[PDB]
Amino acid sequence: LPPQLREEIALLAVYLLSSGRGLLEEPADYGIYRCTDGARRALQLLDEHGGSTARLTAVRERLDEVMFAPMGEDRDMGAILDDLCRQMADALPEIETP
Amino acid sequence: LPPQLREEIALLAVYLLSSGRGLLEEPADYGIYRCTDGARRALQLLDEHGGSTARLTAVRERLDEVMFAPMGEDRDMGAILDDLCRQMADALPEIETP
Amino acid sequence: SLPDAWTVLKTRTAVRNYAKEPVDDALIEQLLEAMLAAPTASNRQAWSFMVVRRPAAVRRLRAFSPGVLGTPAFFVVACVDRSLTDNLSPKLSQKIYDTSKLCVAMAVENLLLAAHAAGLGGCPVGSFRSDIVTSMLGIPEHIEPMLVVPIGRPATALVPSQRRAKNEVVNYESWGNRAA
Amino acid sequence: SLPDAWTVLKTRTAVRNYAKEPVDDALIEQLLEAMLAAPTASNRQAWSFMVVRRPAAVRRLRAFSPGVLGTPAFFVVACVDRSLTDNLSPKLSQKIYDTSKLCVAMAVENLLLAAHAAGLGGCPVGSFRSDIVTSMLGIPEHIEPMLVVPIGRPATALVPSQRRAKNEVVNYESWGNRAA
Ligand SMILES: *Cc1cc2c(cc1C)nc1c(=O)[nH]c(=O)nc-1n2C[C@H](O)[C@H](O)[C@H](O)COP(=O)(O)O
Ligand SMILES: *Cc1cc2c(cc1C)nc1c(=O)[nH]c(=O)nc-1n2C[C@H](O)[C@H](O)[C@H](O)COP(=O)(O)O
Repeated sequence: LPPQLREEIALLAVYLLSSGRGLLEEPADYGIYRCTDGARRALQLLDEHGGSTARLTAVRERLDEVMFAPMGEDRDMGAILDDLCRQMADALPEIETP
Repeated sequence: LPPQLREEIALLAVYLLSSGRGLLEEPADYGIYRCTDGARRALQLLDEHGGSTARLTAVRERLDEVMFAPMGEDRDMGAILDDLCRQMADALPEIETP
Repeated sequence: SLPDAWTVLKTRTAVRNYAKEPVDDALIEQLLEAMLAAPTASNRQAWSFMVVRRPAAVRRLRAFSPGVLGTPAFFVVACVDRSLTDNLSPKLSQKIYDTSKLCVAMAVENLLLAAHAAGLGGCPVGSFRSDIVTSMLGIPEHIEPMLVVPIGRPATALVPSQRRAKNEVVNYESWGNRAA
Repeated sequence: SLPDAWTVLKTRTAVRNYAKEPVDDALIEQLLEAMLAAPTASNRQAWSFMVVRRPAAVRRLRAFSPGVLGTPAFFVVACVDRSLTDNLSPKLSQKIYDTSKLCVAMAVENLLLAAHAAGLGGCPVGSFRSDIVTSMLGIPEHIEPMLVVPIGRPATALVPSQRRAKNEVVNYESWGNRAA
């Protein structure tokens, strides 16, 4: 594995571990964004090394808008997550290994 | 990127997205294990391609015991997460890219 | 030799660590034949089941099932067939639709017992994204997925769970008589 | 000798004709111990069970259970304990309340398997008057009866049922592939 790639996975592991611990001292609607930000970082890892085809990018760009929006906005998190799950499901066959 | 590696990152993204949505219909102490299982899968991704040196493995093996333990056991999740964060912090300099 | 039933029934434990060694097709067919002998309401058999085992499909279904730990040999998905339960008023529909699921759970239990008697392991998982798997597997609209169960060979030794004493959950002839 | 599990799992049939010969207490306790090994969601064990066997109480419960045919040796009533499933919004309550019943059905299946391996018979019955038995047995309000199962020695020979072929209810890797 390339040294930069190796670091990126490990630093992703620290974020998930740190977020999990810091969920004991934060509100109840916070594991939603930690997982949403975790999915954002995994897909951001792909296109930084040339692994996003055409729709793996369109989800990371929509994940960006939801994550970087100003706080306090009344967003239906259930509806957008359902749509993103549907989009990402349609993109897996393009990268399927036989 | 190797085709198997490309799939593994994307399937990790689906898990975080699916867990985030399914956190709206599950108890309040469930984002703890989703992040702990997310950190388990990121480190499991490293040693499956030869990226775990000596302590990146000792955390994924301790993460396994906590995750695979029978449910209902009274475990101090704060103490073990603090220890794992401390161990993982000591292992980053070994893989630091200059 | 084939195990005596009473030792097997007590020993079954949820298995979440599975080994890479795959399960051959004849064993899968025999387990599926053993699991269809469950009771069904009025002999209606209002259920559907699916077997996923291709190495790519098992890992794609695993991602959309956050409650599943470890990568099993194959997946069995149990559903309730709603086509054979609608009649007259919606009250009767609810009455014959809950009972339909109560009988589907028994088939899953039979499957786990059969797959444990053979030296494998399994655990029912209910926390999964229903719509996504329905779209992925091509399941029609009148068939509703209920439970996703992985089956495979345990990777580590089995470890029992901790359960409340018999007195706490069982009463004789009246509520509160945990002695008779 | 104790039966091999695979022959026992296929042979279990619903028994509705029971003989007058009673079942001794040690066997009842052993069957109850075998039936508590079922899986439960998150190891919560949100269930309650009751054993009725006094000759008068079994016949009074039988009348209020029209779906029960024949007079068994004893009755086991399985309920879901709702005290340990309420939390936050009612949506989570429904989510953790359906799953609670899905695990209670498995215990009934285990009980029938254990009582068939011993030479007895049984059949789950869902058509019963819920409120009347709750009042008669003193069951509190937070405990909801689900299934009433009679257990006893079969009076006549066992006769299997007629079931749809494996192809009809099982598909491989896609909806419609009843071959692979
Ligand atoms: C699963 C189930 C079976 C029932 C139920 C309810 C449920 C949830 N209720 C029954 C009832 O009220 N009366 C009755 O006679 N049987 C009931 N059953 C069992 C079912 O009818 C039989 O088991 C089936 O029809 C015969 O199959 P078999 O192979 O066991 O003979
Ligand atoms: C009955 C049931 C058990 C489940 C379910 C759902 C139902 C309806 N869902 C589970 C899940 O999503 N994840 C998981 O790990 N287990 C699930 N289980 C089983 C249950 O958690 C275990 O079987 C139990 O906690 C341990 O008991 P054991 O004696 O078998 O080890």
